[PDB]
Amino acid sequence: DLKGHSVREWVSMAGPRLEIHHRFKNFLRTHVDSHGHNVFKERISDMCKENRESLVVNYEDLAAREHVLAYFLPEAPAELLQIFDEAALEVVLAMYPKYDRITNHIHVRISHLPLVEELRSLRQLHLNQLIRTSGVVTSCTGVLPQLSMVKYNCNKCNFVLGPFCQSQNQEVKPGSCPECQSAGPFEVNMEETIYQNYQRIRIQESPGKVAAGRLPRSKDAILLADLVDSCKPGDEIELTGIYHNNYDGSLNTANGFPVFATVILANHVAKKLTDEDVKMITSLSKDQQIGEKIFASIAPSIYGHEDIKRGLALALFGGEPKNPGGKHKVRGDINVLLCGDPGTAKSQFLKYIEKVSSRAIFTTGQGASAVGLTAYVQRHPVSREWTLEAGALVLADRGVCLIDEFDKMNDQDRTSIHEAMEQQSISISKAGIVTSLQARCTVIAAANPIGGRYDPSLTFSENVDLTEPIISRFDILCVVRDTVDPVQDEMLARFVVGSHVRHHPSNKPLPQEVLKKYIIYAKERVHPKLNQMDQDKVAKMYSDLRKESMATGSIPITVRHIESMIRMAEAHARIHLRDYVIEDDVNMAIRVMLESFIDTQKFSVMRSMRKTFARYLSF
DNA sequence: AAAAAAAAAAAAAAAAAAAAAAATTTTTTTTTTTTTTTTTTTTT
DNA sequence: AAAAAAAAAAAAAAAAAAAAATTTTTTTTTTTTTTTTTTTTTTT
Ligand SMILES: Nc1ncnc2c1ncn2[C@@H]1O[C@H](COP(=O)(O)OP(=O)(O)OP(=O)(O)O)[C@@H](O)[C@H]1O
Ligand SMILES: [Mg+2]
Ligand SMILES: [Zn+2]
Repeated sequence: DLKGHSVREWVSMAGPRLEIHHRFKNFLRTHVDSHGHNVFKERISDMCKENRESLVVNYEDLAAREHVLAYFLPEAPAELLQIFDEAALEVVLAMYPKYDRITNHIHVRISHLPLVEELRSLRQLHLNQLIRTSGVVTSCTGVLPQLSMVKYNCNKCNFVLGPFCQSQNQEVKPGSCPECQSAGPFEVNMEETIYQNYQRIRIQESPGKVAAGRLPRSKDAILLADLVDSCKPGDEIELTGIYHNNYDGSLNTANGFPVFATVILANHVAKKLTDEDVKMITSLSKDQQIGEKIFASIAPSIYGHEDIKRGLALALFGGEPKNPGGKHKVRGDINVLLCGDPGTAKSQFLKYIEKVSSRAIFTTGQGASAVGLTAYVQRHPVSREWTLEAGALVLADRGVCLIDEFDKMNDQDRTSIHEAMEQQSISISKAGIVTSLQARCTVIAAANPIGGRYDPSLTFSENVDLTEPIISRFDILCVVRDTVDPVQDEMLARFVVGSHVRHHPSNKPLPQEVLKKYIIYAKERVHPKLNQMDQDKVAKMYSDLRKESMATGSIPITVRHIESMIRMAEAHARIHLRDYVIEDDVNMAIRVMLESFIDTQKFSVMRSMRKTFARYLSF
């Protein structure tokens, strides 16, 4: 019921405390379901099955069945939340009385609060009220331990001053010891205390929602005991919490308006491997067109460059790493370099790889890089803790670093990427950190040739500004020429304009994550083995290719290329999800490796090799 | 050989950690001085 | 034999003495960061 006094004082009175606690118990037990299920029974069943420590309830259901509580909720949320903690504790103990050891506490979260305010507009009129809001996490410190029921050693006599509850507002302070009667220098008993997880995030208004002439505004937020690490930086998150002012934040200091900071005790944060995967992946792997389906599922937002779609497929699935003895580093990573004249989807390719492949990061030879190739240690600014920011490769240790504009990286990045793909370990020796972080990168890269146009007369090495050892070890070199042509340009223009009209704001092969599950399955679980290839055929293949390449200015095919051939064979076997490499796979790996080698070779020699080796490129 | 560009050095400014600096009378006890009362010893 | 002086013991009151007692804030220091100058190094 209602009276002249305020809502908060009302709900503070004991009579209505029992009233609303009874009402919460009542609808917890009785609000069966939309369609007669008693959903609270099943929710509590799962809650205690995992020991989640936290229930969540829908505000629409709350208000619809019992509306007085819903109206009271934003007015004096703290008191209602405490009582619902107690009532939920009662009902969960009723369902499972064995729960008593489990945390002695249940939190309750409220979802779908109808009235969302915007971080631009949170005024005095929302203090001490439960609001709903949206934003992006700009920072999120680590999980810290907070006092929740603290016991103090009176260090005059070592009496254990009993467990004081710790509100978020002001630090608890014992008056005196019940034994020796001193307000002594008390100090926390580290053990008998039962702490509580504390994490501090900072959300800000999303640029997609910020207005024209503006700076997005940022509100702090505190996560406690179950929601810590429920959201990482850059996550678009809805936040529901008690917008809050009265803790100790106030500019009572000199030189300041009497102006208060604010926080949000977050009461609900909402962001915005498997089984049967073997079944689906193997069932489609039966099809045996799966190689071309993968080749046509890789990079659908690009036209042409089928050679590079295939090549990046082989780079994505990789080979296998081996070490005969503890003496020979032979690698499973297939490194790729697109070299292309401008405006030919190099960065488009790279961003597709970043989107699709797990443990992918992006980096640029220029200084605009999100993540850097070098490794450095400093005090990271948004956290101000002294990190070892290990570079881009190490951060992409398993999967892919993607080096866009590979042809302009500063000489330090040249040194670092060379030493990465050569050693496969990045050797840091800056402050006192003389270590070697292993970097099993699978580098993809893009490079614009000299003069902004590919020059078929000169060779690849001398018309791209990447020095010989760097250009060598890349398992695939691909050339991208923007050759003017009627039908090609017609097709490209029609595709682009179709995308544009489709992407007007009025209109608002295998799927990509299907391919991603395929990627991890065939990258870790499946290791095709090789005793089933015409060893003599490939040995004579190297013989014939190098024998033709014997000439001046004709740096020949070598063992680098023959091991790259085996890597590509394994990769195609992986791609076929087989457990044994087959002559078909060996033929395809031969085809792609030889295509890469001839197109590396300049025009006249390219035509000689193409004419005399068309039998393999025929397949 | 001199000009342009880049890298490193020098110097000022800021943020946090941890060691220093400052404030700071009132109530209870209990010994000592004084008085008082009952008794015994001595004198009229 | 009665009166009285003295003795010891008991009590009240005033002066002196006894005892009790962590917390908050400020400042130096260290350490990085940033700007701008100077220096050095690469180019035509
Ligand atoms: N084959 C293609 N299919 C689709 N879009 C393409 C293709 N070739 C070029 N484009 C378009 O060209 C534009 C430039 O693409 P991209 O970012 O890859 O440039 P680039 O050639 O790598 O240039 P740069 O050297 O400046 O990085 C993008 O709009 C991309 O869509
Ligand atoms: Mg590009
Ligand atoms: Zn004590």
